[PDB]
Amino acid sequence: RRGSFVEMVDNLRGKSGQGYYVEMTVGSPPQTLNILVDTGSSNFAVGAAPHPFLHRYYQRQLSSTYRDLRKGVYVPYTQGAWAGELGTDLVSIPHGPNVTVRANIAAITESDKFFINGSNWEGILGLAYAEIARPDDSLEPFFDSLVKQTHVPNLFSLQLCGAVGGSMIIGGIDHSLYTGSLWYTPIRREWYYEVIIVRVEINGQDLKMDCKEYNYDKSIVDSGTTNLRLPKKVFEAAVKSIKAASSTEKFPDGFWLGEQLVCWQAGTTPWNIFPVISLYLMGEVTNQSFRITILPQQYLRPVEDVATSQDDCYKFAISQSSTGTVMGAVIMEGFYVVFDRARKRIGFAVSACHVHDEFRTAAVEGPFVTLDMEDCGYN
Ligand SMILES: C[C@@H](NC(=O)c1cc(C(=O)OC[C@@](N)(CO)Cc2ccccc2)cc(N(C)S(C)(=O)=O)c1)c1ccc(F)cc1
Repeated sequence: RRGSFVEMVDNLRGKSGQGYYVEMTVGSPPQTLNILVDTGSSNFAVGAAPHPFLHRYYQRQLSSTYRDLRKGVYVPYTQGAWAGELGTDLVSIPHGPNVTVRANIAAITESDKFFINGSNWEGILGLAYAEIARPDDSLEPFFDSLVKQTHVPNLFSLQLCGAVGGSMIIGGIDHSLYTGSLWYTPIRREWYYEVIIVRVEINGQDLKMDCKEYNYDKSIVDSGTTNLRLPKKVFEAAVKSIKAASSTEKFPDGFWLGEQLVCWQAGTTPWNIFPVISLYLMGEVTNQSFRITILPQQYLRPVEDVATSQDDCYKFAISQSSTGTVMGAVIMEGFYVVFDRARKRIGFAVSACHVHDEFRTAAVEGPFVTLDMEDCGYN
């Protein structure tokens, strides 16, 4: 009910749908930058040269504590890619833990389709494990450095408030950020924050697919990915069920593919015609699962208005993927997500800031009985 972590509350911002970032100050004297909170990768990288989309950048020559690692780094993602030089410097998070650590920093000097115009962030904070760090797992991720050099508990939690702001509690959990109970799912393996989905429902209706399909390849949590990305087959079955569940109004095919937008007169969006979506996650006890349920307010994202007009345009934010399921902002904006690294688990609870209406709310409920959940994972 109280909050010893109060100063970290509301420490995140976003330029409405383009990424949640936190201020991080690197080097000496201080150089503060807006850094994208990303749980889908493991490199701490900051723009280090002028870019059209960058208002400011890291200037290594002005930092007396900067140390060159004399090694380059290249990082390509599903979307965008960048190249930089590796080094280390002192790093603190003003509205984060009260510590300063010497961390690895990749100075971004060149990039393609990575930075986002108007997003207001100039770097990325990869919060995932060393296994997926580039060039290799010997480049210690920022959080690993934090835990090794300080006594900050090995845990962080995220509250991404959609519509843009939120909180990144480092080293603990803050009760004012969620309601109800926290339900935990095992981190299957320490590389990406991999989890296991055992069941999927649309408006309470089971999609009825072997659970292996839901995590075909893998299922991860990535705060730096906009949508709820699903394996091809799952996406197709999900779209058909959602269409059938919202038949009171027809939409062009391109809407479901994210290629077309639909706009309603300001404040008229018929949220009620769209179904809620539930993902069941492996629990912490044998044959026990729990489910998280999002509303259309989460998977139907607002598109930067033409100029504050009377037209609310939306994009269907559930898309397909060829690299497994990716639970992005669409999922996270409905909940307070606890990345309990110490106990190799991720917790979910209803967010105190998720967008909902007077009829429905996002939810986290359990427990449920689910057999053979172990088989759901891809080997
Ligand atoms: C910041 C931005 N991310 C993207 O716009 C993005 C990134 C990646 C992606 O591949 O990201 C990989 C990465 N997250 C791994 O860590 C790195 C990354 C971060 C920022 C920009 C590009 C790539 C995939 C996709 N998709 C293909 S999508 C349309 O969502 O299906 C979108 C974003 C995140 C949270 C929000 F609330 C709104 C906007």
